[PDB]
Amino acid sequence: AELDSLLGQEKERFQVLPGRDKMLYVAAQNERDTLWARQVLARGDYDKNARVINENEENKRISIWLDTYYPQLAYYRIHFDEPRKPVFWLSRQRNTMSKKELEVLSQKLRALMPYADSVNITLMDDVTAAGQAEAGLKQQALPYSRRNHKGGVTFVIQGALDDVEILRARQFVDSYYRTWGGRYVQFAIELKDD
Amino acid sequence: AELDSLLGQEKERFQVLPGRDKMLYVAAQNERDTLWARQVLARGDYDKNARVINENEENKRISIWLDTYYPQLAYYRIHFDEPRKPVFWLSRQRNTMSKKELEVLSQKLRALMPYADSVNITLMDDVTAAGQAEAGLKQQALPYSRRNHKGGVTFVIQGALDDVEILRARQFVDSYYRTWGGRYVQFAIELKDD
Amino acid sequence: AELDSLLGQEKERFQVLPGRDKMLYVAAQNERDTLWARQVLARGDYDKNARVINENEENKRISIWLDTYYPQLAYYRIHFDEPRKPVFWLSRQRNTMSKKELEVLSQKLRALMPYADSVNITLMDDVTAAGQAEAGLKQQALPYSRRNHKGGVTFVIQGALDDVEILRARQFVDSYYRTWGGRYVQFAIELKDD
Amino acid sequence: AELDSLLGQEKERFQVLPGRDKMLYVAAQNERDTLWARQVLARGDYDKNARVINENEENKRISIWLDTYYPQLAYYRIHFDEPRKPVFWLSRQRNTMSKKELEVLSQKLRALMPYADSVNITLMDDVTAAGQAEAGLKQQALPYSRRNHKGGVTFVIQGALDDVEILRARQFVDSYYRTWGGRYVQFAIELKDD
Amino acid sequence: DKDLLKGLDQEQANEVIAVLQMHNIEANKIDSGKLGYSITVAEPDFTAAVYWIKTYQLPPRPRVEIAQMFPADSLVSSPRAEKARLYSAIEQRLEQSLQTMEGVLSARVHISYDIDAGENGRPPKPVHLSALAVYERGSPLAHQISDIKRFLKNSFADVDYDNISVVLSERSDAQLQAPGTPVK
Amino acid sequence: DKDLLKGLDQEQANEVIAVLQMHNIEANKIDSGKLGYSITVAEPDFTAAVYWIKTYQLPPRPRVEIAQMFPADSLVSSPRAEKARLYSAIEQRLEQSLQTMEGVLSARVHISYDIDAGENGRPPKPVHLSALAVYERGSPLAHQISDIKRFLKNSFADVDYDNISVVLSERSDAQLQAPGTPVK
Amino acid sequence: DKDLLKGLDQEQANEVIAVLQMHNIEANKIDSGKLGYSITVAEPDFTAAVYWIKTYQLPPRPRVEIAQMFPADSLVSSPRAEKARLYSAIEQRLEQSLQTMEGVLSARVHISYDIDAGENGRPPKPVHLSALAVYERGSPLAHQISDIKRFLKNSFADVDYDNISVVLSERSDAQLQAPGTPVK
Amino acid sequence: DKDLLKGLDQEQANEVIAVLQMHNIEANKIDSGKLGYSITVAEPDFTAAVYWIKTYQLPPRPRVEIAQMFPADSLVSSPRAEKARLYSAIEQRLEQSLQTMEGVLSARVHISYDIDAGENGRPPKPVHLSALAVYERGSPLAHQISDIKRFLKNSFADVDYDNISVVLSERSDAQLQAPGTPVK
Repeated sequence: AELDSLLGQEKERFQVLPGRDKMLYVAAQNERDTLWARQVLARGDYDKNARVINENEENKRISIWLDTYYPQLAYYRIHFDEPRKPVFWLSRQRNTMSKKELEVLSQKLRALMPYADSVNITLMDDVTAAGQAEAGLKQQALPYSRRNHKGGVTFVIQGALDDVEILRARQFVDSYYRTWGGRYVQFAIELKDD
Repeated sequence: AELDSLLGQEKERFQVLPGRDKMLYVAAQNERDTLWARQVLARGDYDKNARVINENEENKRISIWLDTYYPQLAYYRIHFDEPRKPVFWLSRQRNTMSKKELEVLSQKLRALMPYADSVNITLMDDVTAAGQAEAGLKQQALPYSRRNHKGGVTFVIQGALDDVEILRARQFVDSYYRTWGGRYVQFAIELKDD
Repeated sequence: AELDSLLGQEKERFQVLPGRDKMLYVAAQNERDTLWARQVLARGDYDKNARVINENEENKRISIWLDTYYPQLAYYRIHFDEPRKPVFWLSRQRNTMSKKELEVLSQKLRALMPYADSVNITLMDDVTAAGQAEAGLKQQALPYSRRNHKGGVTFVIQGALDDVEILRARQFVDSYYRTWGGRYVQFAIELKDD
Repeated sequence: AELDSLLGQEKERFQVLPGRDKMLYVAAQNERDTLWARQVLARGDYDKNARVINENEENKRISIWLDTYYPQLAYYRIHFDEPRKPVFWLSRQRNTMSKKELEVLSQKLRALMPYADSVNITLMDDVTAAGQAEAGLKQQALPYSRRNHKGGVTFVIQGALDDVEILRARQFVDSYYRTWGGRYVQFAIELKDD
Repeated sequence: DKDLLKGLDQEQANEVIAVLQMHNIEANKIDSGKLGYSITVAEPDFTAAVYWIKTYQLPPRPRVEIAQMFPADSLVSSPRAEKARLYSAIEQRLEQSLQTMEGVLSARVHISYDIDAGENGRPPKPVHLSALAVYERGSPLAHQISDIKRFLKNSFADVDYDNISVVLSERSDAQLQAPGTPVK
Repeated sequence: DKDLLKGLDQEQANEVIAVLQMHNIEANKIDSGKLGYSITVAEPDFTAAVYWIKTYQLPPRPRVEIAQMFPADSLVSSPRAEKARLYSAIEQRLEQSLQTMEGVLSARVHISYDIDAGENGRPPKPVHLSALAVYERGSPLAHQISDIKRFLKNSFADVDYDNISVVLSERSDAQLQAPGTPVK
Repeated sequence: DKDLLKGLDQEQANEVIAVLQMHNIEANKIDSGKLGYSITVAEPDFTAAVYWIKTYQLPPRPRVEIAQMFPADSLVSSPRAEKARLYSAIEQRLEQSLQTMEGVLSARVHISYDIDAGENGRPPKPVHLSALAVYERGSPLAHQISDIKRFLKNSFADVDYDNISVVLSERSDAQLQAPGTPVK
Repeated sequence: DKDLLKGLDQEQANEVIAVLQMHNIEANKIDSGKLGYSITVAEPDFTAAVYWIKTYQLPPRPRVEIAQMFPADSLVSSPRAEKARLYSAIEQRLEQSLQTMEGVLSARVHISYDIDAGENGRPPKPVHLSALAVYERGSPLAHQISDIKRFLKNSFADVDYDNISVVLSERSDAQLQAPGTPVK
């Protein structure tokens, strides 16, 4: 019962990974495919440890552990893209960890990810994160008020909104979140009467 | 009747632990799984001492004993994460216990946890706990009033609230609680007319 | 008919104790379990003296005897926790008993508890009892007025109350009572119109 | 079951491509044909890796990867036209990459496109992009207000609009988008009361 | 082998049994067809069983709703009756809604009534609401209460945060174990 | 092999079963034709099964809608009744609409009523709306709430952003695994 | 081989099946003639199937339209009823029109009602409109929304661009693949 | 060999088939006489077929026209009903006219209604018109729109060029090729 044949006809929707922990992993790109694969494991059978991977769920799982063991660590989001070598965005300006400490950190992350062979920790500039957030926001001709504070920035959008600008606002926000994540830049859409 | 086969199809939802007291423990990550396992023990059978573990229930059990034998001890929350070696957050600034006294304390905690091999007591800085509480709170653009007092801090949120900011407020509070616990930082959401 | 098999499937809900008076005791942690065990003794059978133990009922039984033979004794609450060696909280500041007198006192308490092997009498500081009562009370952002008087302190809570603060108030009070007892600190919640 | 015979009667609607990854690709020029081909793959059969190509979907797939590995890269749109050698429009004025760096970039793009033999990266002048946007817009006799900002330009169209000018406006915008893409020039049609 | 209750309907039978089991008493449910259900117990428990039937007012009465006393079968109607009927339905509908919220196991809703404001030439009074709720054990009740209150606030023409009261708690330790038989 | 429930309709039967499975209890659905459905459970689980029937108020009651108490079969009608009937339909229609939005699994809608404004010589009051919603797990609820609110705002004669309340969440971890049989 | 649903009409049967397939569950549609349709599933999936029936409120209810509560069969009529009937028809007719626009797969339309303006000696209120729409995936929604809004603006006596709300999106990834059978 | 739809009328049957073919699905139309038409599909396509039936709200509903709710069979009539009946006919007649213009394949027309101007002692409101149109592909839509607008302007008592809205487009690439059978 080869797992590849157990999964749907369009086998290219899933990336099967062979974890060093003897668990065969199923990387899915969407929660509909996540559920699909989970139903396969519960419905059919495969005599071997197995577990479905979901980019957001894994990002969260890691962030939980990470907060406990490395509290106050300033970071953005893990980009899984190529399962084998996920990229860890780390705040360049807020973290003062030494190279050796960063080595250790990546090793702990490798422990958290049975499939990943290595972790590419890289430092990102907080300014460029904020710059992109605001630039795109004003490109869309949206009204807003920026809130700089220690440790982050919030973009407040208030007042009555036109259905067109509402659509535009959400599209922008979702994309920003998908890329950078919501740990530094926080958006605040508030539909109110004037 | 191996317990692993007695528990659900997705065996990875539970972590079976072998306590030194001859009791086989079932660590569950959610009250739905807690109940699942309890029903297994009552429905089926297994000729051996057994007991289902729940992170919050154990945190509470310990805190009860701990208050009786170590009254006035200033602490936060036990992070079970890796069953074998749970982490005990202790107030760095409020406690003045000696290293030897802390050794004894960890030994008593080991007695309270039949499965745990050792206890990692570590000291946390009260300031950073409070700092994170307020920082995230204001990042969410929430209105509040801080109440510093000897032994703790309370964040009061009053007035009429927009459904959007209500949602945001709760999400933040739940996460803070999950991490640090509610022994130092207390939140007070009060939905009132203006 | 071994008592352990006579009691419920989850035998870990009860602690069977072998009293020196030839009575087999059943320690229960909750009145539902207290009743459970009592029904077992009345429904089934066991050819031997037996008696169900309840932490609060025993605390009360002792306090009755204690008031008659040691009137004016200033004390808080007996912590049964580990049946064998219950802890007796005694007012450090109000009692002036000699070490020898305290020895005798513990011996009388041992007589009152057929199962207990010894009694750990310890002296508590009245100030810390009061301090905790007020500290937690104000941490919860509750309105109150303290009433210090010779022999005790009362915390008066009047006025109209928000359903949220009502819940918080009770939770706090119940916990304080459970730990210290209501012999020194008295709470007085009075829901009234303004 | 030659794929050419599996696809519709008018075989000239599709361009079958032989990827170096052993996947036979089906290039479609329209989402109706995209779906057609996908239904063929799911309905019928072909013993070989296969995947339907869609110009917009591929443009998006690439842009995702590209943003992660080359963040802040200023570019416009990939013109697939002749599958074998797609053209990559790159901002001439905003990018300062060296020739060698551009070589590497094209190589990464080749990796992203299994069928493409090479990638023709070329630099476009931001001024001419903006010039065409405005020129056509005013040629159509449409009212607007230009918004130059760092990194882009937005064309705001407000007020009540005549059904005729509404039609004209959309036709223009769709064509501009199709050619240059919406990464530099953003249009903002807002039908409002005066 | 003693007869405890007879002629019970399905709901009543299951409710009584639940209580007896909770207090460590085994009970038999006997289906007598058109004659309803009967509950019997072991003679050793019978005394205790009787005690608990008394204690908990068993078997349960049918649930009382206001509309049950102002039926549409009447040949005539009155403003008083019609307004009452409407409010009855509204309370029921609000209960149906609260029980779908995350973590809610059970909930009850009350709304104040107005039987003679307009009748006396007077303007209507402010609406008062109250509700009870039971949550899944371990749930953060102290915060959840604000959703209920906000929801109800805009669920009716004219209420406010001082005239809406919510009292709530959470379920007890589930009785997942059988009582067991008598020793003999 | 114990009888738990009898005479259930199709909806009720499936709902009760869902709950039992969620709590690790296998259940049989028996089709007795005109007599309805019956639910039976293994004796080892029976005690727990009863407990949960109590806990979740099972079997479920039929859904309450306002129009059910002001039927068109009446020989006569009144302004009061007719206006109520209309509002009932409107709430239903709004629920039908919200459940078609992307990511919405379930939604409920309430609208305030007006039973005697004009009756008392008074002008009508502002309309209040409230709604509940369940989303597909992982969905960005904090932003989606604004679509609901905007949609409802222009879906009725006179409402505003302060008199529309939306409370929402997302589904739980799907129960995709069978409970399993008892050990024996 | 488990029975899930029985007595379904044609629409309901096909809708439920669509959902089950979407979640990787095979389902059989059985034609029992006058008794309707029945849906059965493989025992391995049955648990999950039940879960989803609950989750999606299945089987679907019939669509609610305002005119259904003010039928022409009545011996008498009232201005209130007649005006309501008209508006109901108008909403339906507008939905029929929007669904013929290029790229639109589905659309729903709501119009505000007026039940007692003239009744109270008052002038009529401005008309509010709202609509939902689903487009073919890949379509330029941000511009298409202006056609809908313009069309509706002159489709009724007195509306404006601030009292017309449009919320829309596009279809998901089409389920073009069969779920597959269980392994055994 | 799966049953998809049954009991279809002629129009519905042909419409559903058109959609399935457009999405590369072969379909059989079976004439069962008095029982209507049935649509069946190949098992390989069945999953996709179901998906599309859902997506496009199939089978189609009957077209809604205002006069259908104010029939001449009524024993009595009212000014309100009669005026509505007239307008309904007028919209239909205008649609019949636009569809005869050169290059027009399909067109729909709406006219605003007046239900209570005179009723309230008020003068009538200006008439609003809106229309949809589909043209032969390649046609110069940007100019053709002016004929429609001019025609409609003098087709009614009191309209103007600001209260007439026309939204239009052209047909898609004709599906002139058969879907084809499954490979087996």
